[PDB]
Amino acid sequence: SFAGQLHAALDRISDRQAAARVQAEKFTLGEPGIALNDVMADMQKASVSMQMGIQVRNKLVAAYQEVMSMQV
Amino acid sequence: AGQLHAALDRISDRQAAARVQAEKFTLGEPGIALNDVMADMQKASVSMQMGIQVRNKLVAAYQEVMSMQV
Amino acid sequence: IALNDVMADMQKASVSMQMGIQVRNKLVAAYQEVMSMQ
Amino acid sequence: DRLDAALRFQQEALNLRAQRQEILAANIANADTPGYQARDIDFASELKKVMVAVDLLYRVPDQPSLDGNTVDMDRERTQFADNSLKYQMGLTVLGSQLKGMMNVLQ
Amino acid sequence: DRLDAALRFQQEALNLRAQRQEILAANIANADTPGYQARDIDFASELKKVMVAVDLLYRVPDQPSLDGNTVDMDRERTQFADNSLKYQMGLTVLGSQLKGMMNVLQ
Amino acid sequence: GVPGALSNQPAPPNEAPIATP
Amino acid sequence: GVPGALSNQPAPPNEAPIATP
Amino acid sequence: ALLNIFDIAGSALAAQSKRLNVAASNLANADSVTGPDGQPYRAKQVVFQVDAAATGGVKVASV
Amino acid sequence: ALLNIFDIAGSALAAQSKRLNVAASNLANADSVTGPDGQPYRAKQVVFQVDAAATGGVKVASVIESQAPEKLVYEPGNPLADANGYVKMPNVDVVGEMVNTMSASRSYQANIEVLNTVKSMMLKTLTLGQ
Amino acid sequence: ALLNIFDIAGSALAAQSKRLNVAASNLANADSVTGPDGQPYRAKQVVFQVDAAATGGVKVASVIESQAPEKLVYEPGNPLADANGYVKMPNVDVVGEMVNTMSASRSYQANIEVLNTVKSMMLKTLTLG
Repeated sequence: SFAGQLHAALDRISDRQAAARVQAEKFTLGEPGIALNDVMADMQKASVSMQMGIQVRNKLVAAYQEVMSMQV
Repeated sequence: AGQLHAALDRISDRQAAARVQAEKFTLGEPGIALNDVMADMQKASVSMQMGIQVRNKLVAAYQEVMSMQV
Repeated sequence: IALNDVMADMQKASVSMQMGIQVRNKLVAAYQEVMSMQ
Repeated sequence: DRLDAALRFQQEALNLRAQRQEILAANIANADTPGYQARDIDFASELKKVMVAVDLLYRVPDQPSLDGNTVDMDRERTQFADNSLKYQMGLTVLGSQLKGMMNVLQ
Repeated sequence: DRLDAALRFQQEALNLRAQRQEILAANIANADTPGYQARDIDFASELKKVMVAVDLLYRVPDQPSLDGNTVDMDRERTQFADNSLKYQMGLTVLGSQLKGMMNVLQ
Repeated sequence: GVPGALSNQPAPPNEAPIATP
Repeated sequence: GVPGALSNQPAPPNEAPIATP
Repeated sequence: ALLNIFDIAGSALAAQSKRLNVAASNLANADSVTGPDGQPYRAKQVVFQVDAAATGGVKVASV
Repeated sequence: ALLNIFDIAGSALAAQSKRLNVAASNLANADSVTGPDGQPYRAKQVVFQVDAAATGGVKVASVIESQAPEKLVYEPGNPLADANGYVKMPNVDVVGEMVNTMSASRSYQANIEVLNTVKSMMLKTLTLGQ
Repeated sequence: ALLNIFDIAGSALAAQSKRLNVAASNLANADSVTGPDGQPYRAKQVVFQVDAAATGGVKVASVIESQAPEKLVYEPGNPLADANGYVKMPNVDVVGEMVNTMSASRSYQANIEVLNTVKSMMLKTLTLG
């Protein structure tokens, strides 16, 4: 179970980003009950998650290239 | 070579203690003078920066030593 | 102990590691060339 | 075009914030013109219509005035401050989204 | 998960500080209405319960008044300043923690 | 409606009669 | 108890009788 | 939950301005013998209310 | 805690406001008579105490009635007149109340200045947490 | 190691905070009388010592009552009046307390600036490489 786990990770990241986006969209239209500090914190958490994901992607692709560029 | 493990555990304990003190101060009970918490926060940040720099230096050294060509 | 001292020690270790690795790689490359040539 | 729409939501929000700011500035400048009617727009419904050529509504007066001027001061000043803050919030949200999109390509 | 748990306490403290600020603003704006009782919340108990709507309770009156109002301006101002400063401190702590979490990825 | 809200048609003119006819 | 603390119940309404009942 | 502060403060400002206007009108017409129709002038004053949709800003009910 | 400064200043402000209110009430009732149930009006003062938590804020335990003798004025036409035809006018020291109001105002301004300075210092404190 | 500056500045900040708190309490209770159990309030001062462990930061040894003469007010019409009808008033100098407050604020700001400067220098040392 590798591709399934990777797709689950991507699903979680995209879901968090979508939640942040919809919360910001709900706030900017004037719906009560949404806090500016709350939406800012959620957006920052989403950005941190995306940065972690891209770091993992870079590490994995670098390892793949290093391990498959060698000559047997 | 568990000394790096011990050092990272110690710095993690330090920053966790700083976080606990900050939480205790935000709880609204008098035990903190708003100066000790900030000083501990700064010290924890500096220690964590030192740890990540050590990690970067060590992984670079490992990459170089693995890049040898016998 | 001092932060400047530990940083200088790390720099010294890195430089020495680079020197040793480069010398060893040059020597082994020369030996491999000698072995390859008849 | 997917990028176009994804940034377009916030871009249109910012544009409508700018328009509302301009109208608030206009009714601040003309605050002492007799026979003037306070004007404003409904941000939520206007944004909904634009997402799915701008109409403006007359602000409800609060106190009578003989010279025919109905533009209050305190209510519209609070509106000006709120609009400026929300414009800055939209600006920083758009900037964060753009920077997050950009740094992936590094 | 772990990321949300690392920041849940600070985020909830920020939210409760904002709510208490709103309560203080309301009961300082109603300073002239007779028959209006001062309101506030028990911050420590609220934070502990939320980390484990919003409960609010009346304030003990300071001096009697014929109209019925029971809000003291100096006390409200001191509470307002304290809550504002603590909110600022919580924001700073959250920002520093997020900056460190971001920095650990390089 | 409530003062400070928004409405479709403008306010009526305001007059100050010195003496009602 | 001490003024400025937190209470769960409102104080009784205030009155200023000009003459005792 | 922080954008309602502007609404509360604006309501308070408007209510205080209305009260000040009423006081100024009373001071100006302290010695008005008659009005337009003929009835003598009578002092006026506002009646506040709690503008809760729970507590919120202050709101003037009527005069 | 570096935050009990606000509590100390707030307690000082509340105490000064209480004392000023008592002085104003006495000035209003300087020449009153026959309060509720007929008992003569008597002036009141306040007593300041410190909260030994060392150093602490100020509190007012209770308002204490003055023991200075009331003024006895001969006027038999008043039903309050006793067998000697005397009415009991309250004891109010106008100069004392003026001085008390002046002192309360000065203390209030000093405390508000201290609060301003400490608030500036505390706002500047947080800049090192980043 | 440049790290002990944090300890030194933290001690300095604690000492200045305690001095400011004592001065503020004195200003608040300048007019106070009849403290708990009947003893009149007495003005308090702090003492600064060096926390040598050569040279080092400043700590507060204890708090001591000032030995300035204690004021008296002639008011027989008060239950606290002594045999001569004197109520005891604390010896608090408002100008002295205000000057102490201002000096403490300035020193606190200077020390936090020192802390920020040392933090910046240490971060630079970290990013030397």
